[PDB]
Formats: sequence, structure tokens, C-alpha cells
Amino acid sequence: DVVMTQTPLTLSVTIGQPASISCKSGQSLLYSDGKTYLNWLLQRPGQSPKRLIYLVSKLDSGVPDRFTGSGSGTDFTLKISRVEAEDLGIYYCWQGTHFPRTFGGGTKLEIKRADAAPTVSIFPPSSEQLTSGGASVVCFLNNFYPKDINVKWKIDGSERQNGVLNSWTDQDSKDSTYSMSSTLTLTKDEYERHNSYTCEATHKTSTSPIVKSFNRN
Amino acid sequence: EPVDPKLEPWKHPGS
Amino acid sequence: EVKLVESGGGLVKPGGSLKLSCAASGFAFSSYDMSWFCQTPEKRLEWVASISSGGSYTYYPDSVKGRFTISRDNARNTLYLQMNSLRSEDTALYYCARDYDYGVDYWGQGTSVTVSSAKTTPPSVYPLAPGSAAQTNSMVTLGCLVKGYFPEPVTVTWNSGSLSSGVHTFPAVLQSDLYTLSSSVTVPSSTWPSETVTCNVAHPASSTKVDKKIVPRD
Repeated sequence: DVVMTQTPLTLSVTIGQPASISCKSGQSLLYSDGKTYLNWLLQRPGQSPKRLIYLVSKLDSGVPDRFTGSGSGTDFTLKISRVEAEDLGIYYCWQGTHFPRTFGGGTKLEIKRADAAPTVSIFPPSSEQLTSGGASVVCFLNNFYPKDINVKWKIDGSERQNGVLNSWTDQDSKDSTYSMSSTLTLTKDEYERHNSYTCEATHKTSTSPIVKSFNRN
Repeated sequence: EPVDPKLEPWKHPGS
Repeated sequence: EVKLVESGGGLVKPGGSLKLSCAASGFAFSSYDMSWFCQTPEKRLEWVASISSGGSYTYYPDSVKGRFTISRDNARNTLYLQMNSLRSEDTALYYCARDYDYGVDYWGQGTSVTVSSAKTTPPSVYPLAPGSAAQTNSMVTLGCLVKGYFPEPVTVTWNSGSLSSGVHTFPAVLQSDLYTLSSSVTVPSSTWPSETVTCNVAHPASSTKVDKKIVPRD
């Protein structure tokens, strides 16, 4: 019932640089006793949430004081004075002043790294899958940065948006890249009616789209 | 403060 | 050390029941209010239920009020959530947490609940080998397409775990009450072949294992 709004949704930061996250509530979190029950927590990929801040600016004793919290009323900020690689994760603000407890939607903090081009591979449907009357063409686009990529499927030269299923990994905690799979599933009969299959990647790292293709015959 | 049960405003202090 | 270990999650039909528990240790359980939270598949966090140290006061948001019951056994250091009339929206990773310091201080590891009338289905596992020609001499990437299973999770390894670097296993996507996922592995050519490469897929819900050899062709 208290609306908690976080900004930005994602924040890209270089290691050693400061970062700042904002949290705005729909009504004041200050209670009559003079305390403001506004909290921050971090969830690292695949981990449990960990407390960072309580009562606006009190620091959890497991958290280094490069993290500070400030604000009052309806406006709150978490700052990180200098980001480290282990700060990667989703930051949430949440309030306990008004029943029921409510959370902000989360801010994803990502680590900046040097540009990296995707390694692109295309795989025609397996012959076992065709015997069951389905045809998935898979394209992998591995280890790239920034996260911003567009991928187009082209059947016989024709861009195709229908039947695609895309999926992305979290930012790798070891090289800070991203990876994605893009899967075009057709019925076998329509797989049959075309020759040419193209996975096409657009990325800031090359002056021309990265093209991978096959042709049945 | 030092001091109190440190509960949120909508909690009734427990036994 | 504060430690909270949830168990009891699984796949349940809409309308059905499940009871979660949380084993607490490393602290005086009886002194603290305790809470349930959940994390939705979209990574939204939500508060689910809270209970006073003693047991007498229970608190619930409107979303679960009337359906779930939180209770605790102070004698066995155990917290419970009895979930009734489950809904698909209740699908989430459920966390036990300790209330302290004007909020919540420690969280558990989570137990996963899926609420769905869709049936348990084992995956079809399809090998992905490069097409007839044929980019890069040097490294070669191979794939496994794991299609059409329910519910989550499956696990995917390569060569029973001994190929680990160069692996990307993507999150599953749910389509028509079936999940699909893929995994790629990247190895030196000259290693493939000869040397054999196998994706090992396990799906505990269906007690199934598939070990699929990637062979040249498709």
C-alpha cells in the first residue's frame, strides 16, 4: 500500500567510481516516535538478500562504510562512495513504517567493463527433433559487453519475430560479460519450406552486424 | 536508543 | 552465527496446500519476532507473514490473509508457514527472516514453490552440433537444447562435470506450461572430435536423466 519507487532501474558503474540510488515513497515514512523505518538490502546473483541499511542510515556491521544511506520524508538515497566488483546485484529499498511492509522494485547495479564483441554460433534443428516434427534453430551470442544487443532472425531474407525465444544470463561475476541464446522454433513443415536461416547480431563493437547463417540446400 | 525492543510501529510488543 | 534453513517447497496445484518450515539455529529463537518473505520469478520481493517472539501475535498482508498461517515451535527452534488455497500468483522463492533492529536482519536461503495445474513432464534433450560448414578452425561451440519439461529445475553438466569452463547454461523460459533451456560449451577443435562431448541433463521432478553425446552432423 505504500508505493516505493526506485531510480534508476539499472545503473552501470566503473570499479572505483561512486554510485547513487534513489528511493521515493508515496507517503512519509517518519513515524510519530521520530524514527523512519526505511531499509536497504542487496541481493547478489543466486544469493540470499543481505541487510545494508536500517532506520535510513544505520549501517549493518558486515557492510563497509563506503555504503551510506541518507534522506527523510519520501526521498531516500543509497550511495556507494567507490564501487567494487562484488557490489554487482540488485539493491532494494523497503519500508516498515506503515502496515504492510512494502518494497521498491529493485535497482540492478552492473559493472562496467571494456567493450566485447559477441561470439556468435548458429545450430540447425537436430535430426532427432525433426523426427518429432519440430524444428528449433538455436543461436548463441556469448561473452559480450555492453548488454545492449539486437538479434534478428531472417528466413529466406525475411526478418521473422514470431516463434523466437530469447534468454540472457546474469552478468558474469568473473569477466563481467553477458551471454544470450535466441531460439527460433517452427513446425517441421515450415522448416521444410525454406532454405536459408540467419541469426543477425547488432553491437557497438563492429561496424557491420555479426552474421551467422546456414541454408538447408 | 540503547535500550528498547526495536520493533516497527505496527508490531505489538511480544511476550 | 545466525542460520535459517527453509524446506518443504515443491509443485502444488491451485487450490492446494503446502507447509513450509524454517529451522533456526545460532541464536535464542524464542526472543525474536520472525517473518516470511518471498521473491517472485520477476525478482520482486514481498512480505508474506510475521509472528511475535512468543507466538501470540500474527500479522498478514491482505494478499495472504485468510489463506496462510504462520506459526512457530519455540521448543524446536522452528518457524512454519501453512499455505492454503494456493494461487498461481503465490509462485515464488519463500524466505524465512529474523525481525530485529527496526526491521529484518538475517534471511534464510529460500525454498521454491510453484503453483500450477500443468503436469510434470520430462525434458526432450537435443544435441546441437555445428552445421555442414563450419566457422573458426580454433574453438568450437556445441550445445544441448533441453525442451519441453515441467516443473523447474533441471541441472545440466558437460562430461559429467569435467567440462566446466566455457559453459553457458541459460535460464529456462516458460511457454505453454513447458520450460525450454539451452546450454553451450566451447572447446578446442581437435578435441572435438575425437574426444567425446556429452551434456548430462537431470530432471528430479520426473526422476529422469538423459546423457546426450554430441556427434558431428546436425
